[PDB]
Amino acid sequence: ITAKPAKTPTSPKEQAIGLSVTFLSFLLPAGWVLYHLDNYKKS
Amino acid sequence: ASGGGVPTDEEQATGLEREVMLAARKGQDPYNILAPKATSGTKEDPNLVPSITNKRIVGCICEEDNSTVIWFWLHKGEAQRCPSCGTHYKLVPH
Amino acid sequence: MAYPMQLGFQDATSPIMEELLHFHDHTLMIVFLISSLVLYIISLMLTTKLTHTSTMDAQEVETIWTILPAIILILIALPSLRILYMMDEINNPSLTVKTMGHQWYWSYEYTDYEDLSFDSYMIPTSELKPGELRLLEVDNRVVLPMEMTIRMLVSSEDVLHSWAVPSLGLKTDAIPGRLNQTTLMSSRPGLYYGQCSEICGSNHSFMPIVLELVPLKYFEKWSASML
Amino acid sequence: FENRVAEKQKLFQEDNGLPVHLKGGATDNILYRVTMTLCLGGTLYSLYCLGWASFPHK
Amino acid sequence: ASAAKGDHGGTGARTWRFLTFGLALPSVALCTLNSWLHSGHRERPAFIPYHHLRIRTKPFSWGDGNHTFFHNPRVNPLPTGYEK
Amino acid sequence: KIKNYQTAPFDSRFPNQNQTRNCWQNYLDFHRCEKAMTAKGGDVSVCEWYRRVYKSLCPISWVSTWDDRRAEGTFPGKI
Amino acid sequence: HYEEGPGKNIPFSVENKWRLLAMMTLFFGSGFAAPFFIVRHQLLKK
Amino acid sequence: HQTHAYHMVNPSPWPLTGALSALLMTSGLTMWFHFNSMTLLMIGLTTNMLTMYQWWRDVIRESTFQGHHTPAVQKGLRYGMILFIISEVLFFTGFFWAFYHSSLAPTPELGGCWPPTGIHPLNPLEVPLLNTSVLLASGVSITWAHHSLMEGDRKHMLQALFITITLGVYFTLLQASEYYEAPFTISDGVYGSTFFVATGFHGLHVIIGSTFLIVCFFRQLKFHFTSNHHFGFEAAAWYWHFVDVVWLFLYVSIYWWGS
Amino acid sequence: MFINRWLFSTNHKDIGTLYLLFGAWAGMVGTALSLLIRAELGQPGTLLGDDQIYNVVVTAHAFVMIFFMVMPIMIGGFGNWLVPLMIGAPDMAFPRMNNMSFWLLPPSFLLLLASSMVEAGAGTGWTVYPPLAGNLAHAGASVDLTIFSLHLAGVSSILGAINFITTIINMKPPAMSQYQTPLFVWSVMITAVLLLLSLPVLAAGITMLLTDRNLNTTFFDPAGGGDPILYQHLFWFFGHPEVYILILPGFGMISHIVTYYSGKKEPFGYMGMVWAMMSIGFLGFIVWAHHMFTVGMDVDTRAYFTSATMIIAIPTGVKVFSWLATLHGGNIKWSPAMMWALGFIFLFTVGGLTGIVLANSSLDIVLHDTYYVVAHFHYVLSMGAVFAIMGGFVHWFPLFSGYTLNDTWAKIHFAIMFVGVNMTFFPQHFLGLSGMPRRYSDYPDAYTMWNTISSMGSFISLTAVMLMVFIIWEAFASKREVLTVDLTTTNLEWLNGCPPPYHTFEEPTYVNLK
Ligand SMILES: CCCCCCCCCCCCCCCCCC(=O)OCC(COC(=O)CCCCCCCCCCCCCCCCC)OC(=O)CCCCCCCCCCCCCCCCC
Ligand code: HEA
Ligand SMILES: CCCCC/C=C\C/C=C\C/C=C\C/C=C\CCCC(=O)O[C@H](COC(=O)CCCCCCCCCCCCCCCCC)COP(=O)(O)OCCN
Ligand SMILES: CCCCCC/C=C\CCCCCCCCCC(=O)O[C@H](COC(=O)CCCCCCCCCCCCCCC)COP(=O)(O)OC[C@@H](O)CO
Ligand SMILES: CCCCCC/C=C\CCCCCCCCCC(=O)O[C@H](COC(=O)CCCCCCCCCCCCCCC)COP(=O)(O)OC[C@@H](O)CO
Ligand SMILES: CCCCCCCCCCO[C@@H]1O[C@H](CO)[C@@H](O[C@H]2O[C@H](CO)[C@@H](O)[C@H](O)[C@H]2O)[C@H](O)[C@H]1O
Ligand SMILES: C[C@H](CCC(=O)O)[C@H]1CC[C@H]2[C@@H]3[C@H](O)C[C@@H]4C[C@H](O)CC[C@]4(C)[C@H]3C[C@H](O)[C@]12C
Ligand SMILES: C[C@H](CCC(=O)O)[C@H]1CC[C@H]2[C@@H]3[C@H](O)C[C@@H]4C[C@H](O)CC[C@]4(C)[C@H]3C[C@H](O)[C@]12C
Ligand code: CUA
Ligand SMILES: [Cu+2]
Ligand SMILES: [Mg+2]
Ligand code: NA
Ligand code: NA
Ligand SMILES: [Zn+2]
Repeated sequence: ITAKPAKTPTSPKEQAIGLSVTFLSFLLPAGWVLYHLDNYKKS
Repeated sequence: ASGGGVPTDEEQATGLEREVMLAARKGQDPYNILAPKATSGTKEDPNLVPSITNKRIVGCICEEDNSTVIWFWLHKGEAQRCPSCGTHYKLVPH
Repeated sequence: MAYPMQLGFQDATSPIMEELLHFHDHTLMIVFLISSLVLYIISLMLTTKLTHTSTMDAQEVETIWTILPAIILILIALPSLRILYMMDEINNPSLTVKTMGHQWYWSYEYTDYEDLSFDSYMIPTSELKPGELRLLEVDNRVVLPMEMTIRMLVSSEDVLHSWAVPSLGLKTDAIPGRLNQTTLMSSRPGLYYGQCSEICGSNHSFMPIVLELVPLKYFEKWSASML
Repeated sequence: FENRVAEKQKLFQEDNGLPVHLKGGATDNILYRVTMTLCLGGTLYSLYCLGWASFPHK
Repeated sequence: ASAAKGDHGGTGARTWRFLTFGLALPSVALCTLNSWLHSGHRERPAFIPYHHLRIRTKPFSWGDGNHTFFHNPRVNPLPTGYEK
Repeated sequence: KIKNYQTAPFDSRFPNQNQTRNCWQNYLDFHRCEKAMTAKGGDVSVCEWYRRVYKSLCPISWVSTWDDRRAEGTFPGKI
Repeated sequence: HYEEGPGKNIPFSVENKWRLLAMMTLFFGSGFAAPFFIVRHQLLKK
Repeated sequence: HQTHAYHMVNPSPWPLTGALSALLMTSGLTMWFHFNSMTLLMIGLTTNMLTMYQWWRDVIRESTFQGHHTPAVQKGLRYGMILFIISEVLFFTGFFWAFYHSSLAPTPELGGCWPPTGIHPLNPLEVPLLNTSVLLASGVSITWAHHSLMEGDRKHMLQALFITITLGVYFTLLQASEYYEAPFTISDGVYGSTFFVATGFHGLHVIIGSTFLIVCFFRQLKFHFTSNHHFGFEAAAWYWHFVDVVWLFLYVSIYWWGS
Repeated sequence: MFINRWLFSTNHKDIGTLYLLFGAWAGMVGTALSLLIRAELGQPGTLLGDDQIYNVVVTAHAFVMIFFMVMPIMIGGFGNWLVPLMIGAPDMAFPRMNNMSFWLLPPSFLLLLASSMVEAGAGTGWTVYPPLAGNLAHAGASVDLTIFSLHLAGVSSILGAINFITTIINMKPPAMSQYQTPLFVWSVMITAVLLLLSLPVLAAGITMLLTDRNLNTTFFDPAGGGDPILYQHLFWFFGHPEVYILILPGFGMISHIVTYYSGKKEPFGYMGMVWAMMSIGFLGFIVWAHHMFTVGMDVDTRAYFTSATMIIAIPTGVKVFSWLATLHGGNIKWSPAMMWALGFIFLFTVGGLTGIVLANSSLDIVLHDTYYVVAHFHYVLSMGAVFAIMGGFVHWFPLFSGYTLNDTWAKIHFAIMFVGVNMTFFPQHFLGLSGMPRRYSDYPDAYTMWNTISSMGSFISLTAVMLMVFIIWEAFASKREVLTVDLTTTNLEWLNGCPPPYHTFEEPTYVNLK
C-alpha cells in the first residue's frame, strides 16, 4: 500500500505516552480489584 | 359479477417503479437491470460502456466461465483495454 | 492417578484402556505427520524467489488430496470402530454395582444379594492424613474384585454428573431418570481414581471417585463383613 | 370507497426533505415521540430494575 | 393423487370460487354438524394424584400460583384434586 | 429352586447402554407375578427370578418411590 | 448529507490524538474492567 | 442519482425502537416471572406494536405511495419472506422433535406408555377435525382471492379475503374453546407440555397470519394493490399456507397419531 | 445528524463499523473473563473462594466470545463492510432491518450482564444443560436472563442471515453468476444458511427450558416424562453448525488474504473452495451427537457419528492444501496480515486434527469433558477465529479508515500473540490426556505444572491485546492517508478508495456477458 506522509506524526515520545496510557488503562482497575480480593472474600 | 375495480400498474405505478416500467416498454435499460451483450471488443468494435459521468467501473469476465472478474475504472476518452485479456472498452457518456 | 509433568494417558489398568493407548499412539502418529507436513509445505512455499502467478489447473492435484485423506481416515476408523464394538460385546458380569450422583458426592449400591449402600465424600484438604492426595481421596471407596467383569449402573438423584475413572477407560454420564450401563474389569489390584465429569454446580471439582480393587476372596470378606 | 392513492402519492413525494417516517405530517411526529419516549423511558426503568435486582432485598 | 373432481383449461378465480363454495365450505358445514353432535360433557374421571401430572416446580405468575392459565374447574383438578 | 444367582444376566431385550427399561420391566414382572400368585394355588417363590433381577438392577430410590406410589394408588404402570 | 473521508466516517473524533487516547482508553478500558467489577460485586453480595 | 433499481432507505428510528422493545419484553417477562410485576412487559408489548405499525406503514409509503418497489426490490422481498418462513419451519421442527422424542420412548414416570397414564386426549374426529377443515377451506378461499386480484376483480377479492379471515378467526375461537375444555393442562407432564407449547405457538402464528390478512384486506379496500403488484398479499398468503401446513403436521402427529 | 447517522443508520458501511466497535469492546470483556479463569487456575487452591462465581465466569467468557465478539465482527462487521462492495451493490437488500440486527446486540449483551449481577449468576456452562440450569438447581432470574440474551442474539443473526442471503442472491451485477462471486462472499452466504436453519432449533430448545423453569412444563424433567438428553440434542443440533458458522467467514477472509499477499489474481482451485465450504456446511448438520458420546447412546449410533464426523476432514483438507497451492509460486509479501493468515493455516490444522482424534467415540470416552477438548477448540475456534479476524482487520483497516497501520508494530503484535496463545493452550493437551476435567476451579496437585504454564501464557496474550489497542490509536493519531493499493483488478472492495464514499455503486459496475 502507499500513503501520504503522516498529517500529524507521532514521535517516539508520543508513542511511549500513548502506550503507557493504554497499558495503564487495562492494568490499574483489574489490579485494584485483584489486590483487594481478600478484602472482598471477607465480606 | 366477475367485474373490475383493481388499478393496473399502468394506471397507478409511480416513482422509480414507473420509470423502470416505462423504459422497459421502449426497450431501454437506464437502471442497469439487464446484462449487456459484448461486441467483438476489437479496437474497431469496442464494447460501448454508458455512463452518467466520466468514468465507470468495468468488470471483465475474460472467458466464459472464468470465476475471476477483472475490475478497473474506464475513463472518458480513448478506449481502454482489459489488463487481463486486452478486450477494448469505450465510455459513452449519458 | 495422574502424576506430576505427565504428558500422556494414565497407565492402562484394564484391557480396553490398553487398546485405547495403542489406538491413540496410532492416531497421534498420523496427527504429527500431517501437522508436520503442513508446516513443512508452508515453509517450502515461502522460501523461493521462483514465481508462477498465472492460472494453475487444479483437477489432477485435487484427486490426490481427496483420495489420500480418505484412505487415512479409513485407516483411523477401522481400529477405532473395532475397539468400539469390542467395548460393546457381551461380557457376562459376575457383579452389578450402581452409583448415584448427587450434589456433591457419590453413593453406591451393591444389591445383588445383600442390600448394601453407602455415601462416598471427598476428604477435605484439612482432614487428609499425611501423604494422601488433595481433592482425590474419599471416605468410603468402591471396593471391587479384581480380574472380574463388573457391571456398573450409573444414574443421578439431582442434576447431571459423570462417573469417570481414566485409568480404566471409563466415563459414563449420570442422568436422573436414566440407568446407564458400563463394564469395568481391572487387570490389577490397587486404588484407581476419577473425578466428576459433567458440570454439576458449586462443587463439581470436589466429588471424586476412588475404586479399591482387591482379590475376590477379600471382596467377599468385605461384603460378608457388612451384614 | 374511492381510489385516493394518487393523492397519497402526491403527499409522500412532496419535496419537503422529510424522511418517510415523518412525511405524513404532525401525527407522525407525535407517534414517533410517544414511541421513543416509551422506549427510552422503559430502558431507563429497566436499568433501575437491574440495579434493584442486583442486590439482596431484605 | 388429485381427488375425483376434474376442471381445468386455464385455472382461475371462477374455479377457485367454485371450490370454495362447492367443496370447502360444505366440508366445514359438515364437520361443524359432526362436531355439534358429539358435543356435550363426558363423565369426568376419578381424581388420582399421579406425580407425573399437575406438575408444580414453581408457582405460576398469576392468580394464587396454583391454577393453570385456562383452568377449567369442571375438568381440571388441582394437585390436591377437583375444586368445590 | 434353580438359583446359583450371581447378578442379572445379559438380556437381549435390553442390549444397549440405557438399562432403564430393564429395571422397569423386571419390577413390573415381579409385581404382576406376585399379584397373580395370590389367587388360589399360588406361591410367590415362582416370582423370584424377577425379584432378583430388579433388585440387582434398580436404584434403591426408584424401588422405594415405586413402592410408595403403589401404596398410594398413583403407580402409573399396569400391575 | 454527511461528512466523508478519513476520520469522518466514524462515530468518534480523531481531530485531537490525546482526546482520542482518552476516548479509546475509556472505551476499551471499560469493557476490560467490567468482569473484574462484576466478580467483585458477586463476592461482596454475601 | 442512482442508475440501479434498488432501494436506498431513509434513515429510520424503528430498528432502534424495535430492538429496545425486545429488551423491554424480555426484561419484562423476567420481571413478571420473578418479581411479581407486569409493568416493563406492558411497556415492551406497547412499544413493539408501535414499532411494527410504523415500520410497515413506512414500507407501504415507500412502495404504494413513493414507487420504490421495482421488480428487483420485489424479488428481494420474495426471497426474504421465503427465508423467514424457512426459519419458522425449523423453529416448529424443534417442537416436533420434542414431541416425537417423548412419545416414541415413554418413560416409566408416564406408565411407560403413550398417551401417559391419566391423560385423556381430545377426540381428533371432533373439534380438531373441524379445525382442520377450517384451515384447509381457508387455503382454498385465499387462492380464490389471489386469482380474483390478478384478474382485476375488486369485489370478489374482498369477499374471498373476508371469508379467509373469518375462517382464521373461527379456528382461533374454536382453539380457545378447546383449550378451556381440555381436561389436561400445560402442567400435565410432557403430554401437556408438548401439546400446549406446540399448538400454542401455532395458534400465535394463526393470529399473526390473520392480522396480516386483515392488513391486506384494508389495503385492498384502499386500492393499494394492482392486478400485478401486490407482494404484501402474496407474502400473507405464503405465510397462511405455512400456518395451514404446520396445522396438518400437528393434527396428524399430536392429535391423531399421539392419541 | 449524529443520531440520524449512527442510531438510525441504513448504510452498510456505518452498520459494519458499529459491529466492529461492538465486537472489539466485547473482545475486551471476553479477554478479561478468560484471564479470571486462568488466574483461578494459575496456582493450586482457590482464588475467588467461590466456585459458583468461577462457573459464572466460564459461562460468560464463552457467550461473550462467540455471540458478542466473533459473530458480530465476522458477519456483522466484515460481512456488512465487504459483501456489498465485493459484488458492486449499493447496500444490503434490507438496509433498515440490517440496523435492527445491530441494535439487538447491546440489549442482548445487557441481558447477559444482568444474568451475572442478579442472584448468583448462571454458572451453567455455555451449554446451559438442565437440570443444573433448571429452576431447582439454578433458582431465580439468572438463567432466564441468559435465555433471553440468546433469544435476542438469535433474532439478530436470523434476520442478518435473511439479509445476507437475499443480498448475495439478488444484488449481484446481472452478468455475474454465483460462480463469479468472491470466496468471502460465498463464505458469508453459506454461514448465513447455517444460521437460518440452526438458530431456530436453539430457540425452540431454550424456549422449552424457559417454560420448564417458569410454566411447569417438563420437556427435560423425567418426573413429567421429559428427558434432559433431549435438550442436549436440540442444543447441539444448533451448536455443531455454530462452530462452522464461527469459522466459515474466517475461511473466506483467509482465502482473500493468502491470495492478496501471494501476489495472485485468484485463489487456487476456486470451484473446489466453493465445493469444500458447501460440503462442510452440509456435513455440519449431521454430526452433532459427537458432543454426546458419554450420555449412553447405542453403539451403532456412536459408530455413525464417528464416521460422519471424520468425513469433514476431506473438504477441509482441500481448503488447506488449496491455500498452500495459492502461496505456491507467489511473490510473497510478508505483511502482518500474511503472518496472521499463515499462523491461521498451521494452528487451525493442529486444532482440526485434535478434532479428528475426538471424533473417535472410543477415545472420546476418556477425552470428553477434559482439557483435551478445551485445547482442541481453543486451537481451531479461538485461535482460528482470532487469527482470521486479526488478519482481516490488519488487511482491511486502511480501507475502512483511510489510514495505514505501522507494519512493524503490527508484526510485533502478531509475534507476541503467537507465543501467548501457544503457551496458553498447548500444555492443555497434556492436562486432558492425563485426565484433568474441564469446568474445574481447582485440580489435583499432579496437574500444577501445566496449569501454571497455561496461566502464564494467558498474560502474554493480554500484553498483545493491550498492544493492539495502542497500535490502532497510533494509526488514528498519525493520520497516514492511503493513496493506492496493488491488485485492485482482483479486489473490487478497494476500487472506490479509502474509505469509500458513504454511497458507493450509485452507478453500478458494467459487466457484459459476451
Ligand atoms: C511458539 C512457542 C510458544 C511456547 C509454548 C509451547 C508451544 C508448543 C511447541 C511444542 C512443539 C511440539 C512438538 C511435538 C509435541 C509432542 C510432545 C510429546 O512428547 O507428546 C507425548 C504425547 C503422549 O506421549 C506419551 O505417552 C509418552 C511421553 C514420554 C515419551 C517417552 C520419553 C520420556 C521423556 C519425554 C521428554 C519430552 C518428549 C518430547 C519430545 C519432543 C519432540 C519434538 O502427548 C501428546 O499427544 C500431546 C500432543 C497434542 C496433540 C497435538 C499434536 C500436533 C502438534 C504437532 C506440531 C506442534 C504444534 C505446537 C504449537 C506451536 C509450536 C510452534
Ligand atoms: C471453529 C470452531 C470449530 C471447528 C471448525 C471445529 C472442527 C472440528 N471439530 Fe470441534 N469443537 C469446537 C469448535 C470447532 N471444532 C468447540 C467449541 C467444541 C466444544 C464445545 C463445548 O463442549 O463447549 C468442539 C468439540 C468437538 C468435539 C466434541 C468433543 C467432546 O466434547 O468430547 C468433537 C468430536 O468429534 C469435535 C470434532 C471436530 C472435527 C472432527 C472438526 C473438523 O471440522 C476439523 C477438520 C480439519 C482438519 C482434519 C484439519 C485440516 C485437514 C487436513 C490438512 C487434511 C488431512 C487430514 C486428515 C486426513 C485427518 N469437536
Ligand atoms: C387460542 C389459540 C392459542 C393462542 C395462543 C395462546 C397464548 C399463547 C401466547 C404465546 C404462545 C407462545 C408461547 C407458548 C408458551 C406457552 C403457551 C402455550 C399455549 C397456551 O395458551 O397454553 C395454556 C397455558 O398458558 C400459559 O401457561 C401462559 C402463557 C403465557 C405466558 C407465555 C410466556 C412465554 C413466552 C416465551 C416466548 C419465547 C419466544 C422466543 C422467540 C425466539 C425467536 C428466535 C394452556 O392452558 P392450561 O390452563 O395449561 O390448559 C388448559 C386446561 N383447560
Ligand atoms: C393481535 C396482534 C398480535 C401482534 C403480534 C405480531 C402481530 C401482527 C403482525 C402481522 C404481520 C403484518 C405484516 C404487515 C406488512 C404490511 C407491509 C407490506 O405488505 O408491505 C408490502 C411489502 O411486503 C413486505 O415488506 C413483507 C413484510 C413481511 C411481513 C412478515 C410478517 C410476519 C411477522 C411474524 C412476527 C412474529 C414471529 C413469530 C413469533 C414466534 C408492500 O408491497 P406491496 O404489498 O407490493 O405494495 C406495493 C403496491 O401497492 C404497488 O402497486
Ligand atoms: C422472548 C421474547 C423474544 C422477543 C424477541 C423480539 C425481537 C425483535 C423485536 C422485533 C420487532 C420487529 C419490527 C418490525 C420488523 C419488520 C422488518 C421487515 O419487514 O423487513 C423487511 C425485510 O425482511 C423481510 O422482508 C422478511 C422478514 C420479515 C421479518 C419480520 C419480523 C420478525 C421478528 C421476529 C423474528 C423471529 C424469528 C422467528 C423464527 C424462530 C423490509 O426490510 P427494510 O430494510 O425495513 O426495508 C426495505 C425497503 O426496501 C422496504 O420498502
Ligand atoms: C489479569 C489482569 C491483571 C494484570 C495485573 C495488573 C498488574 C498490576 C497493575 C497495577 O495495579 C495496581 O497495583 C497496586 C499495588 O502495586 C494497587 O495499590 C494498592 O497497593 C498499594 C501498595 O501496598 C497501596 O499504596 C494502594 O493504595 C493500594 O490500593 C492498585 O490498587 C492497583 O491499581
Ligand atoms: C463439478 C464441480 C464444478 C466444476 C465446474 O463447473 O467448474 C467440481 C468442483 C469441485 C470438484 C470436486 C473437488 O475437486 C473435490 C473432489 C476431487 C476429486 O478429484 C473428484 C471428486 C471431487 C468431489 C470433485 C468433483 C467435481 O469435479 C467438483 C465438484
Ligand atoms: C364497500 C365495498 C364496496 C367495494 C368498493 O368499495 O368498490 C364492499 C365490496 C365487498 C364488500 C365486503 C364483502 O362482500 C365481504 C363481507 C360481506 C359481509 O356480509 C359484510 C362485510 C364484507 C367485508 C363486505 C363489506 C363491504 O360491503 C364490501 C367491502
Ligand atoms: Cu458432580 Cu460435576
Ligand atoms: Cu460438533
Ligand atoms: Mg459432558
Ligand atoms: Na400474485
Ligand atoms: Na483454583
Ligand atoms: Zn478481460
